[PDB]
Amino acid sequence: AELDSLLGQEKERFQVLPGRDKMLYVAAQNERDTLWARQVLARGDYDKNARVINENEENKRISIWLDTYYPQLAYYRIHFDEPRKPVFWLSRQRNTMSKKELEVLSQKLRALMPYADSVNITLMDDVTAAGQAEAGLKQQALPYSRRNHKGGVTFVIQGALDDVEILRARQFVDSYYRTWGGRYVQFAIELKDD
Amino acid sequence: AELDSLLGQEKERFQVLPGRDKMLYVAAQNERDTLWARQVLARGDYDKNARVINENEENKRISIWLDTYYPQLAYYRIHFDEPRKPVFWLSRQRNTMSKKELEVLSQKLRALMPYADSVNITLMDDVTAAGQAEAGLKQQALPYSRRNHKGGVTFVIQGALDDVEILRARQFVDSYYRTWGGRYVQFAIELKDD
Amino acid sequence: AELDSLLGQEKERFQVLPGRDKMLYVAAQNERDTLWARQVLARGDYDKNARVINENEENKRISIWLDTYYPQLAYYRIHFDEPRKPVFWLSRQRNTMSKKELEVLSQKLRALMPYADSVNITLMDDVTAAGQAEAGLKQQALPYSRRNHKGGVTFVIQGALDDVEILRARQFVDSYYRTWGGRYVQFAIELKDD
Amino acid sequence: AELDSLLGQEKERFQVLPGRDKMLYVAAQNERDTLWARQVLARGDYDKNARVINENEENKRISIWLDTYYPQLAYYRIHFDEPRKPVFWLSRQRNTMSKKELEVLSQKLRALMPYADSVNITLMDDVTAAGQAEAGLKQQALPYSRRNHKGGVTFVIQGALDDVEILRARQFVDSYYRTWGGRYVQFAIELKDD
Amino acid sequence: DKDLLKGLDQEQANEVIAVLQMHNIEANKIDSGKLGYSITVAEPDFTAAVYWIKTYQLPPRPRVEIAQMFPADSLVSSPRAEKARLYSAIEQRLEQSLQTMEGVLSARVHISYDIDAGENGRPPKPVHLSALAVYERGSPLAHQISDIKRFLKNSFADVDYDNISVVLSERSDAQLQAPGTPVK
Amino acid sequence: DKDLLKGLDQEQANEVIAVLQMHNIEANKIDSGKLGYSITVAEPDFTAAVYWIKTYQLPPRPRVEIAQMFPADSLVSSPRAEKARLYSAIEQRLEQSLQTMEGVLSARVHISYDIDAGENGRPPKPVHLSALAVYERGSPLAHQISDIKRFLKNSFADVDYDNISVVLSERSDAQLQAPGTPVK
Amino acid sequence: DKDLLKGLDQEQANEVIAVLQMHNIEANKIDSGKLGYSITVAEPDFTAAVYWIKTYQLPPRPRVEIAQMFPADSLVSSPRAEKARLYSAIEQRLEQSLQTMEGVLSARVHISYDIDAGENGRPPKPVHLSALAVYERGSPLAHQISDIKRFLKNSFADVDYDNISVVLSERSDAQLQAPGTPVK
Amino acid sequence: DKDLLKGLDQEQANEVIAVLQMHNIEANKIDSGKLGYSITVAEPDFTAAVYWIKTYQLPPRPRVEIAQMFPADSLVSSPRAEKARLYSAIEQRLEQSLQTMEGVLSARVHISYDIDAGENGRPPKPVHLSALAVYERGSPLAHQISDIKRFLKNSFADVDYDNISVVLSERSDAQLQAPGTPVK
Repeated sequence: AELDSLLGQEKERFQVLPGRDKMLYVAAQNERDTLWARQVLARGDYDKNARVINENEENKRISIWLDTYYPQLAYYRIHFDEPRKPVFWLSRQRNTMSKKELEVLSQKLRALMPYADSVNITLMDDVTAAGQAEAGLKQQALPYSRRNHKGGVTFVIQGALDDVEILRARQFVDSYYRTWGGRYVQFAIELKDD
Repeated sequence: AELDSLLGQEKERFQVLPGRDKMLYVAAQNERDTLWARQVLARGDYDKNARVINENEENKRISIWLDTYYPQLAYYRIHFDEPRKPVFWLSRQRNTMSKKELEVLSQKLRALMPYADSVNITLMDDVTAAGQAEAGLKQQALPYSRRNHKGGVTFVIQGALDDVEILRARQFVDSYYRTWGGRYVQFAIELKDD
Repeated sequence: AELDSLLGQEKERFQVLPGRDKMLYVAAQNERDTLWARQVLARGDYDKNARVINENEENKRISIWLDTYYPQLAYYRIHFDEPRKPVFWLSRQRNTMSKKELEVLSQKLRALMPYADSVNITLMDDVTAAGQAEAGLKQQALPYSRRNHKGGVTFVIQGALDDVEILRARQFVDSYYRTWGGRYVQFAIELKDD
Repeated sequence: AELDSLLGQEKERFQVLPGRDKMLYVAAQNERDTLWARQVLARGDYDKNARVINENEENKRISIWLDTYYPQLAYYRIHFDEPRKPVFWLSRQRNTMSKKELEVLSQKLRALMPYADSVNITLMDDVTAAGQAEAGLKQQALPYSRRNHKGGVTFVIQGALDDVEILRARQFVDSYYRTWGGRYVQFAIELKDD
Repeated sequence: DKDLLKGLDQEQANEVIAVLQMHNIEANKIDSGKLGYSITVAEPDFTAAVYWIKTYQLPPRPRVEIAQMFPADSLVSSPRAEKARLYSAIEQRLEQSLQTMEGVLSARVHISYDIDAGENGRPPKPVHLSALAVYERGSPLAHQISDIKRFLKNSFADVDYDNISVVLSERSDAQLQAPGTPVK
Repeated sequence: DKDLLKGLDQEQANEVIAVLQMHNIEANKIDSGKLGYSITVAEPDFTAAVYWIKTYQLPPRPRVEIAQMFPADSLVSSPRAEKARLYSAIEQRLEQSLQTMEGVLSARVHISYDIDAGENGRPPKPVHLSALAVYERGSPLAHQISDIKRFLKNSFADVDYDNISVVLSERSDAQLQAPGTPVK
Repeated sequence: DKDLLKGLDQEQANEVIAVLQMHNIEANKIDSGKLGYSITVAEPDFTAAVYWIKTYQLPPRPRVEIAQMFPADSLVSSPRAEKARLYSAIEQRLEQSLQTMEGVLSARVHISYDIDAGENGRPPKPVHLSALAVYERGSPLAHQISDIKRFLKNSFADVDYDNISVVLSERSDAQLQAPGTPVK
Repeated sequence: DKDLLKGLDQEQANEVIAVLQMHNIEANKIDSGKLGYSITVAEPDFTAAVYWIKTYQLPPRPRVEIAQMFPADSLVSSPRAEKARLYSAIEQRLEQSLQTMEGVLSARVHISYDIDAGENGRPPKPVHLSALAVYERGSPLAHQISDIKRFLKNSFADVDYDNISVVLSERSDAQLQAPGTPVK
């Protein structure tokens, strides 16, 4: 019962990974495919440890552990893209960890990810994160008020909104979140009467 | 009747632990799984001492004993994460216990946890706990009033609230609680007319 | 008919104790379990003296005897926790008993508890009892007025109350009572119109 | 079951491509044909890796990867036209990459496109992009207000609009988008009361 | 082998049994067809069983709703009756809604009534609401209460945060174990 | 092999079963034709099964809608009744609409009523709306709430952003695994 | 081989099946003639199937339209009823029109009602409109929304661009693949 | 060999088939006489077929026209009903006219209604018109729109060029090729 044949006809929707922990992993790109694969494991059978991977769920799982063991660590989001070598965005300006400490950190992350062979920790500039957030926001001709504070920035959008600008606002926000994540830049859409 | 086969199809939802007291423990990550396992023990059978573990229930059990034998001890929350070696957050600034006294304390905690091999007591800085509480709170653009007092801090949120900011407020509070616990930082959401 | 098999499937809900008076005791942690065990003794059978133990009922039984033979004794609450060696909280500041007198006192308490092997009498500081009562009370952002008087302190809570603060108030009070007892600190919640 | 015979009667609607990854690709020029081909793959059969190509979907797939590995890269749109050698429009004025760096970039793009033999990266002048946007817009006799900002330009169209000018406006915008893409020039049609 | 209750309907039978089991008493449910259900117990428990039937007012009465006393079968109607009927339905509908919220196991809703404001030439009074709720054990009740209150606030023409009261708690330790038989 | 429930309709039967499975209890659905459905459970689980029937108020009651108490079969009608009937339909229609939005699994809608404004010589009051919603797990609820609110705002004669309340969440971890049989 | 649903009409049967397939569950549609349709599933999936029936409120209810509560069969009529009937028809007719626009797969339309303006000696209120729409995936929604809004603006006596709300999106990834059978 | 739809009328049957073919699905139309038409599909396509039936709200509903709710069979009539009946006919007649213009394949027309101007002692409101149109592909839509607008302007008592809205487009690439059978 080869797992590849157990999964749907369009086998290219899933990336099967062979974890060093003897668990065969199923990387899915969407929660509909996540559920699909989970139903396969519960419905059919495969005599071997197995577990479905979901980019957001894994990002969260890691962030939980990470907060406990490395509290106050300033970071953005893990980009899984190529399962084998996920990229860890780390705040360049807020973290003062030494190279050796960063080595250790990546090793702990490798422990958290049975499939990943290595972790590419890289430092990102907080300014460029904020710059992109605001630039795109004003490109869309949206009204807003920026809130700089220690440790982050919030973009407040208030007042009555036109259905067109509402659509535009959400599209922008979702994309920003998908890329950078919501740990530094926080958006605040508030539909109110004037 | 191996317990692993007695528990659900997705065996990875539970972590079976072998306590030194001859009791086989079932660590569950959610009250739905807690109940699942309890029903297994009552429905089926297994000729051996057994007991289902729940992170919050154990945190509470310990805190009860701990208050009786170590009254006035200033602490936060036990992070079970890796069953074998749970982490005990202790107030760095409020406690003045000696290293030897802390050794004894960890030994008593080991007695309270039949499965745990050792206890990692570590000291946390009260300031950073409070700092994170307020920082995230204001990042969410929430209105509040801080109440510093000897032994703790309370964040009061009053007035009429927009459904959007209500949602945001709760999400933040739940996460803070999950991490640090509610022994130092207390939140007070009060939905009132203006 | 071994008592352990006579009691419920989850035998870990009860602690069977072998009293020196030839009575087999059943320690229960909750009145539902207290009743459970009592029904077992009345429904089934066991050819031997037996008696169900309840932490609060025993605390009360002792306090009755204690008031008659040691009137004016200033004390808080007996912590049964580990049946064998219950802890007796005694007012450090109000009692002036000699070490020898305290020895005798513990011996009388041992007589009152057929199962207990010894009694750990310890002296508590009245100030810390009061301090905790007020500290937690104000941490919860509750309105109150303290009433210090010779022999005790009362915390008066009047006025109209928000359903949220009502819940918080009770939770706090119940916990304080459970730990210290209501012999020194008295709470007085009075829901009234303004 | 030659794929050419599996696809519709008018075989000239599709361009079958032989990827170096052993996947036979089906290039479609329209989402109706995209779906057609996908239904063929799911309905019928072909013993070989296969995947339907869609110009917009591929443009998006690439842009995702590209943003992660080359963040802040200023570019416009990939013109697939002749599958074998797609053209990559790159901002001439905003990018300062060296020739060698551009070589590497094209190589990464080749990796992203299994069928493409090479990638023709070329630099476009931001001024001419903006010039065409405005020129056509005013040629159509449409009212607007230009918004130059760092990194882009937005064309705001407000007020009540005549059904005729509404039609004209959309036709223009769709064509501009199709050619240059919406990464530099953003249009903002807002039908409002005066 | 003693007869405890007879002629019970399905709901009543299951409710009584639940209580007896909770207090460590085994009970038999006997289906007598058109004659309803009967509950019997072991003679050793019978005394205790009787005690608990008394204690908990068993078997349960049918649930009382206001509309049950102002039926549409009447040949005539009155403003008083019609307004009452409407409010009855509204309370029921609000209960149906609260029980779908995350973590809610059970909930009850009350709304104040107005039987003679307009009748006396007077303007209507402010609406008062109250509700009870039971949550899944371990749930953060102290915060959840604000959703209920906000929801109800805009669920009716004219209420406010001082005239809406919510009292709530959470379920007890589930009785997942059988009582067991008598020793003999 | 114990009888738990009898005479259930199709909806009720499936709902009760869902709950039992969620709590690790296998259940049989028996089709007795005109007599309805019956639910039976293994004796080892029976005690727990009863407990949960109590806990979740099972079997479920039929859904309450306002129009059910002001039927068109009446020989006569009144302004009061007719206006109520209309509002009932409107709430239903709004629920039908919200459940078609992307990511919405379930939604409920309430609208305030007006039973005697004009009756008392008074002008009508502002309309209040409230709604509940369940989303597909992982969905960005904090932003989606604004679509609901905007949609409802222009879906009725006179409402505003302060008199529309939306409370929402997302589904739980799907129960995709069978409970399993008892050990024996 | 488990029975899930029985007595379904044609629409309901096909809708439920669509959902089950979407979640990787095979389902059989059985034609029992006058008794309707029945849906059965493989025992391995049955648990999950039940879960989803609950989750999606299945089987679907019939669509609610305002005119259904003010039928022409009545011996008498009232201005209130007649005006309501008209508006109901108008909403339906507008939905029929929007669904013929290029790229639109589905659309729903709501119009505000007026039940007692003239009744109270008052002038009529401005008309509010709202609509939902689903487009073919890949379509330029941000511009298409202006056609809908313009069309509706002159489709009724007195509306404006601030009292017309449009919320829309596009279809998901089409389920073009069969779920597959269980392994055994 | 799966049953998809049954009991279809002629129009519905042909419409559903058109959609399935457009999405590369072969379909059989079976004439069962008095029982209507049935649509069946190949098992390989069945999953996709179901998906599309859902997506496009199939089978189609009957077209809604205002006069259908104010029939001449009524024993009595009212000014309100009669005026509505007239307008309904007028919209239909205008649609019949636009569809005869050169290059027009399909067109729909709406006219605003007046239900209570005179009723309230008020003068009538200006008439609003809106229309949809589909043209032969390649046609110069940007100019053709002016004929429609001019025609409609003098087709009614009191309209103007600001209260007439026309939204239009052209047909898609004709599906002139058969879907084809499954490979087996």
